[PDB]
Amino acid sequence: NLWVTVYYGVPVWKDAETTLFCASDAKAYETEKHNVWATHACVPTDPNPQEIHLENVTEEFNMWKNNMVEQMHTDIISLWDQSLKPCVKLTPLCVTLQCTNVTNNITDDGELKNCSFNMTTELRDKKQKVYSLFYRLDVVQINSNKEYRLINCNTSAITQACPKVSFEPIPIHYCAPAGFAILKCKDKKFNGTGPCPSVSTVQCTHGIKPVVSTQLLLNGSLAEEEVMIRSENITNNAKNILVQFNTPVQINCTRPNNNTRKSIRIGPGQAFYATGDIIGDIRQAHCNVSKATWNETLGKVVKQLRKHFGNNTIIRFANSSGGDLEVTTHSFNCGGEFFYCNTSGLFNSTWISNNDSITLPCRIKQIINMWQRIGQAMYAPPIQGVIRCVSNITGLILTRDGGSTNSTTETFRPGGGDMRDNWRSELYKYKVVKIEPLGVAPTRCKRRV
Amino acid sequence: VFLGFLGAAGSTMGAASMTLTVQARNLLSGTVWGIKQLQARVLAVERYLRDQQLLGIWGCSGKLICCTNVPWNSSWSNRNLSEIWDNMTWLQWDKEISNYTQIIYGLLEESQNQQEKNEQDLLALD
Amino acid sequence: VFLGFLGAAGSTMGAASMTLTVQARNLLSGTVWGIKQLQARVLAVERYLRDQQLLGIWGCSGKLICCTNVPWNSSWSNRNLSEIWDNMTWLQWDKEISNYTQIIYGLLEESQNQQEKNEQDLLALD
Amino acid sequence: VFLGFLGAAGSTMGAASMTLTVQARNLLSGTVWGIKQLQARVLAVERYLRDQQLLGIWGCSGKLICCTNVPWNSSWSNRNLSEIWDNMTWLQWDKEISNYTQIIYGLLEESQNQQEKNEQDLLALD
Amino acid sequence: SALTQPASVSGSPGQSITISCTGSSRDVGGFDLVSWYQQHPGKAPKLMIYEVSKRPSGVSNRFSASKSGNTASLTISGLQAEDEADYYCYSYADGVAFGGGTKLTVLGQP
Ligand SMILES: *[C@@H]1O[C@H](CO)[C@@H](O[C@@H]2O[C@H](CO)[C@@H](O[C@@H]3O[C@H](CO)[C@@H](O)[C@H](O[C@H]4O[C@H](CO)[C@@H](O)[C@H](O)[C@@H]4O)[C@@H]3O)[C@H](O)[C@H]2NC(C)=O)[C@H](O)[C@H]1NC(C)=O
Ligand SMILES: *[C@@H]1O[C@H](CO)[C@@H](O[C@@H]2O[C@H](CO)[C@@H](O[C@@H]3O[C@H](CO)[C@@H](O)[C@H](O[C@H]4O[C@H](CO)[C@@H](O)[C@H](O)[C@@H]4O)[C@@H]3O)[C@H](O)[C@H]2NC(C)=O)[C@H](O)[C@H]1NC(C)=O
Ligand SMILES: *[C@@H]1O[C@H](CO)[C@@H](O[C@@H]2O[C@H](CO)[C@@H](O[C@@H]3O[C@H](CO)[C@@H](O)[C@H](O)[C@@H]3O)[C@H](O)[C@H]2NC(C)=O)[C@H](O)[C@H]1NC(C)=O
Ligand SMILES: *[C@@H]1O[C@H](CO)[C@@H](O[C@@H]2O[C@H](CO)[C@@H](O[C@@H]3O[C@H](CO)[C@@H](O)[C@H](O)[C@@H]3O)[C@H](O)[C@H]2NC(C)=O)[C@H](O)[C@H]1NC(C)=O
Ligand SMILES: *[C@@H]1O[C@H](CO)[C@@H](O[C@@H]2O[C@H](CO)[C@@H](O[C@@H]3O[C@H](CO)[C@@H](O)[C@H](O)[C@@H]3O)[C@H](O)[C@H]2NC(C)=O)[C@H](O)[C@H]1NC(C)=O
Ligand SMILES: *[C@@H]1O[C@H](CO)[C@@H](O[C@@H]2O[C@H](CO)[C@@H](O)[C@H](O)[C@H]2NC(C)=O)[C@H](O)[C@H]1NC(C)=O
Ligand SMILES: *[C@@H]1O[C@H](CO)[C@@H](O[C@@H]2O[C@H](CO)[C@@H](O)[C@H](O)[C@H]2NC(C)=O)[C@H](O)[C@H]1NC(C)=O
Ligand SMILES: *[C@@H]1O[C@H](CO)[C@@H](O[C@@H]2O[C@H](CO)[C@@H](O)[C@H](O)[C@H]2NC(C)=O)[C@H](O)[C@H]1NC(C)=O
Ligand SMILES: *[C@@H]1O[C@H](CO)[C@@H](O)[C@H](O)[C@H]1NC(C)=O
Ligand SMILES: *[C@@H]1O[C@H](CO)[C@@H](O)[C@H](O)[C@H]1NC(C)=O
Ligand SMILES: *[C@@H]1O[C@H](CO)[C@@H](O)[C@H](O)[C@H]1NC(C)=O
Ligand SMILES: *[C@@H]1O[C@H](CO)[C@@H](O)[C@H](O)[C@H]1NC(C)=O
Ligand SMILES: *[C@@H]1O[C@H](CO)[C@@H](O)[C@H](O)[C@H]1NC(C)=O
Ligand SMILES: *[C@@H]1O[C@H](CO)[C@@H](O)[C@H](O)[C@H]1NC(C)=O
Ligand SMILES: *[C@@H]1O[C@H](CO)[C@@H](O)[C@H](O)[C@H]1NC(C)=O
Ligand SMILES: *[C@@H]1O[C@H](CO)[C@@H](O)[C@H](O)[C@H]1NC(C)=O
Ligand SMILES: *[C@@H]1O[C@H](CO)[C@@H](O)[C@H](O)[C@H]1NC(C)=O
Ligand SMILES: *[C@@H]1O[C@H](CO)[C@@H](O)[C@H](O)[C@H]1NC(C)=O
Ligand SMILES: *[C@@H]1O[C@H](CO)[C@@H](O)[C@H](O)[C@H]1NC(C)=O
Ligand SMILES: *[C@@H]1O[C@H](CO)[C@@H](O)[C@H](O)[C@H]1NC(C)=O
Ligand SMILES: *[C@@H]1O[C@H](CO)[C@@H](O)[C@H](O)[C@H]1NC(C)=O
Ligand SMILES: *[C@@H]1O[C@H](CO)[C@@H](O)[C@H](O)[C@H]1NC(C)=O
Ligand SMILES: *[C@@H]1O[C@H](CO)[C@@H](O)[C@H](O)[C@H]1NC(C)=O
Repeated sequence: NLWVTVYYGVPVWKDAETTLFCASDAKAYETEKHNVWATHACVPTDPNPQEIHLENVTEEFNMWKNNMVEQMHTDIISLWDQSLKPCVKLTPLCVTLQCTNVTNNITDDGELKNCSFNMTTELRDKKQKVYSLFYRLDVVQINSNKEYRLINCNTSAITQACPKVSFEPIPIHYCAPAGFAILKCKDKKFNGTGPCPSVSTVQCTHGIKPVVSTQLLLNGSLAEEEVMIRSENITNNAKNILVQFNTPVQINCTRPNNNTRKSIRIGPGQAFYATGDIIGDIRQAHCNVSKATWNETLGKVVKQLRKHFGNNTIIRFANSSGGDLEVTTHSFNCGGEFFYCNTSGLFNSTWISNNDSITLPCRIKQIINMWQRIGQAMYAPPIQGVIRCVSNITGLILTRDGGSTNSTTETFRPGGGDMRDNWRSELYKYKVVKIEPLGVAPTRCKRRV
Repeated sequence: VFLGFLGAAGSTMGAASMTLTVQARNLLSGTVWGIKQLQARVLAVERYLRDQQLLGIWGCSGKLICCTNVPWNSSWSNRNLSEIWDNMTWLQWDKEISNYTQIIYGLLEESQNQQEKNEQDLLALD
Repeated sequence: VFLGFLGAAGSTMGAASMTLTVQARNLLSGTVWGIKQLQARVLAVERYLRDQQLLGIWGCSGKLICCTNVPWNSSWSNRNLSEIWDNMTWLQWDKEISNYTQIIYGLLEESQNQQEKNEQDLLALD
Repeated sequence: VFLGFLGAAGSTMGAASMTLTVQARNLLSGTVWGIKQLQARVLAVERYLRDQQLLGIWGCSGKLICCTNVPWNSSWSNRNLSEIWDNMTWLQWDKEISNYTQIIYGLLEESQNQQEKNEQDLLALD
Repeated sequence: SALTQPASVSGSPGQSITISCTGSSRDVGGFDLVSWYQQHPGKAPKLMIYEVSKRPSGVSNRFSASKSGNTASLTISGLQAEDEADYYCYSYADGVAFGGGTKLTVLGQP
């Protein structure tokens, strides 16, 4: 006769979700720099990334229903506020600003407002007449010369990110607790959302930099020997096409002007770091990209993008339609200060059948409200000296638009304002499962009495 | 063989019985944003105790191997021993038995420990 | 019987001896004001192991049933079996024995394990 | 003897073999600045369950005593019984043998429970 | 419009009629996002049908519809005098394309 036998420790898991803790590296732990934004007390990473490969295994991965990006996104947001609460508050900052244009000649565009305003000094009785150099995107004229005020100083309480911390994305390993295991789908050609032949049980996710770049993803994992385009629903034109590049595209961004710090005291012992006089020549920010590589990179995408739409169709790249400045342009932070680059010269081509660099006009913006947390706006202090920062473009957040009149041609546009798409470009090959070691099976075994 | 955690997950059930020791030890793994690990490692200890309590309430009281007097009912996907222990894996096994696992626990803990321990208690009554 | 948690509380000790299974499975239950659910399940994982440790340190190592070699001192309400196992219930039982249970816990582990389990070793090393 | 927790610390291993029931009972102990006690009582139970899991995955499944079939390798401080159980204490013992405990545990679990438990299963399968 | 509708459907109360939304292979056959609106003459359109057959709460349940391959259809049960309005079909043909519309008449001339 057959008797049921209990087996403990069996290799059995089920798709589930849980609170994934972190794991940071100890090689850069000496670089606390007074609690860098992301990692302060993150547990030290495992010295050995012990990953186990599995055979005769299949798992129905789904990068668009993945519960890890939801946990990572709310983690980054909650971790962001806890880095701003101990910083300085700039509620007394926005008074009527007598902003005049900086010392320049004709053919400026603006973009540099020399604002002078009364500021409460340490002593409540005395006041201080101090000036600063704000950007056009930070001030708006309220309505003698013109008077301005901070743009987000209605609506929201502006808060200055205290500059002791930094913004450089440090790799984060989202690790699962005991009883949970993260499965790394090591397959090459896999747009997520399907079965995975090669599933690897890894300790946890690889080093993931919490970068905020929207379109033109930066500091991202390269594709698998071929540009990987991932969409929740190809037919759904709105679905953001996540184009994972296989070869890193160089990009050189530069804050060309030499600005100084002011640290204007508004407290007792609270200092609004303001932009002093810009020493040197007055230029505007830009981001360079090798035209030889970018042309070749986009072409490699069209060859892959033509697979999902007819045998041969006309793929067109046009600059963003409209919206907030963080979607129409390429919003990202490299050297602690945020600047937005319009990138109209990056999506310009039109593909039918088959030395220089592009310079992108960039606009700098200090009063920031990322994640659209209305009522909570951040002020980014200036950075002394020029800001040169070279990153690797490894992604593209494209959106499709078409009247679909017989589907003769197709136009692809950039976008991806939501920051979950920045995480799905790294959290697509991972998923967490809870181990179910309790198992029953029939066997001729039978205990005694 | 020691193929690491979940080493032989895809292997045959007969061969997957020789790797239960690596996954039995890894089931325990030895402010703000620190609440994640503190609420996770309190979930890990509470989860492992749930399986250990079940392993105790049943007639096992033992690690990685247990045999009970509950006869295998034909309604629970009646097959043969060779058709299961070598043609299937632990992954495929529960996927078809995920109907009675809650009630299989029932008759295996009620009719066994409330009976064979009471029968053992009255056997030593003399 | 499956009469839920504490189903046979008022039942006599003889009848309530067969419902220990349901009262053992439910002893584990599988911001501000959200600390209530956290600090409670930390108290449950620790309270459950408070008994599981004593149940292991004693000469039982088993579940729901245990017999030892410590003779019952008549000072602890010397009565007959039917006077207790059929006349009394568990609530009235400990209420009259909750005087000396601290010394019964010590004799169950000191005089049993450090004597018999140690005698078990000399039975194997001889 | 009951000399309190760690009472027989400096005593010989032969005499400290009877106080094991003591140093086990005291292994579980029944806002701001109050996070300390919660984190500590979570770490305590996690460490205790880690040790209990290590003990269970061995051929012991019980406390205060254990035996197995793994032979004492002659490289691991080849001495005599009185030369260890009467010439040293547990402190000097683990100090001089704070080399091989990990591999000893690994062998104890692998070579025994992945072999002797399946051996019992196959000898009861007949 | 990319959707082909009958011009107008007339009828009498108490009876039942059917209005069809005949389209290509990319609007009704390619997707299951067929929808129907109710626009009273001079008022704003109101939705009564929005899935192959799933409808919202504010709509006479009598109104039901389905999808037959490359042809859609909406049937009207229990015709009443309040239904004297037009109805437009809506499906996702890789975009938003509406139907030509059909003016409904009950207890009245065509
Ligand atoms: C805090 O300050 C910011 C910046 O001033 C403010 O956001 C702006 O608010 C104004 C309204 O106060 C918005 O103005 C509108 O913009 C649109 C698009 O350009 C225009 O079409 C609007 O023009 C008219 O449109 C209609 C014409 O019939 C009518 O509604 C009316 O006549 C309008 O005048 C109008 O100019 C502006 O787009 C935003 N955007 C910016 C620049 O941030 C924010 O609302 C303030 N928060 C408060 C008041 O709490
Ligand atoms: C992708 O990864 C790259 C990795 O290099 C990353 O670029 C670097 O980011 C850091 C941090 O923002 C940049 O560091 C600063 O850069 C400026 C200009 O080069 C320096 O002046 C800074 O040095 C100091 O001196 C300043 C003047 O006194 C101080 O204000 C400041 O506090 C410092 O003491 C500092 O090095 C760095 O330049 C870039 N680039 C490179 C090549 O390192 C990039 O941002 C990542 N991209 C994304 C989207 O995350
Ligand atoms: C924006 O406007 C402000 C205010 O006018 C400019 O700052 C001021 O610039 C003048 C020179 O044009 C400074 O004057 C000189 O200061 C030195 C200080 O040691 C003094 O020795 C000289 O005799 C002379 O007074 C002035 O101090 C400075 N700041 C203030 C508070 O007035 C600012 O330069 C303008 N922006 C740019 C980029 O030019
Ligand atoms: C996407 O590409 C188009 C390319 O046409 C960009 O359009 C151009 O944008 C500039 C800046 O807004 C316009 O310049 C201004 O136009 C007005 C009106 O003619 C003029 O008075 C100003 O002096 C200035 O020249 C320009 O006209 C407009 N179109 C043309 C003809 O180039 C568009 O801005 C790009 N979008 C993004 C998001 O980058
Ligand atoms: C994106 O979403 C669309 C809409 O749900 C998905 O469309 C569906 O695609 C499948 C094929 O992958 C179609 O299945 C086939 O349909 C024909 C006609 O009915 C039938 O004869 C075949 O046997 C088969 O069932 C399905 O019909 C179609 N949806 C509808 C409502 O027509 C599309 O697949 C999604 N794309 C991705 C990448 O997930
Ligand atoms: C700081 O406060 C003083 C208060 O008097 C402001 O001074 C007046 O400013 C207006 C506008 O420029 C002039 O018309 C008046 O003549 C000024 N009065 C005096 C007595 O100087 C001053 O402008 C404020 N500064 C800023 C930029 O906020
Ligand atoms: C991004 O930069 C491009 C640079 O070409 C801008 O487009 C041009 O803007 C100038 C502004 O005077 C116009 O004269 C040109 O006709 C525009 N088009 C071309 C083809 O050069 C574009 O507007 C910028 N986008 C922004 C600022 O959002
Ligand atoms: C930005 O400009 C300042 C000012 O020129 C540079 O710092 C020094 O400033 C003093 C006082 O004016 C000069 O005597 C030094 O020669 C300056 N040093 C240099 C190297 O310019 C500052 O270094 C500049 N920052 C950058 C990144 O160019
Ligand atoms: C001065 O300020 C106005 C208003 O912001 C702006 O239009 C103009 O370009 C600025 N510069 C010059 C040179 O007038
Ligand atoms: C790619 O992603 C789409 C998302 O809808 C999914 O339908 C498809 O099956 C995926 N393909 C693979 C290789 O899994
Ligand atoms: C960026 O600068 C480096 C160093 O000069 C150069 O090697 C690289 O090609 C540049 N990238 C671009 C986009 O021009
Ligand atoms: C872009 O580069 C690719 C690769 O060299 C080439 O095939 C393609 O024709 C180029 N496109 C244009 C417009 O020059
Ligand atoms: C974008 O393409 C147009 C031609 O279609 C060109 O005139 C324009 O200069 C390009 N963008 C940039 C920023 O060079
Ligand atoms: C591109 O630059 C980023 C900067 O953080 C770096 O992480 C990445 O590894 C670089 N690309 C490659 C392929 O090395
Ligand atoms: C796949 O099956 C083979 C059968 O011999 C087994 O050895 C292997 O371990 C299986 N895959 C895994 C890693 O479970
Ligand atoms: C076996 O299955 C039958 C039908 O579902 C059921 O009546 C019977 O109680 C089952 N026996 C066991 C051992 O559970
Ligand atoms: C068990 O099987 C029945 C059909 O016999 C089914 O209705 C029920 O949903 C199943 N329960 C599961 C799969 O948990
Ligand atoms: C209480 O006593 C009544 C009468 O003897 C009996 O029917 C009932 O089952 C008892 N309840 C319990 C909990 O023992
Ligand atoms: C039995 O009771 C007597 C009187 O209280 C006491 O002296 C003695 O120690 C007890 N024996 C045991 C086994 O506890
Ligand atoms: C313990 O026993 C003594 C003597 O019988 C009695 O006086 C006392 O009340 C008891 N304590 C209890 C029952 O808690
Ligand atoms: C020290 O040794 C004596 C015997 O020589 C023993 O009685 C005593 O308990 C030992 N101390 C400790 C702490 O064990
Ligand atoms: C005994 O020690 C030797 C090294 O001296 C080692 O090679 C061997 O495997 C050990 N044997 C056991 C039983 O661990
Ligand atoms: C084990 O012994 C070797 C040889 O003496 C030594 O090198 C090593 O450090 C020891 N490991 C310990 C004490 O953990």
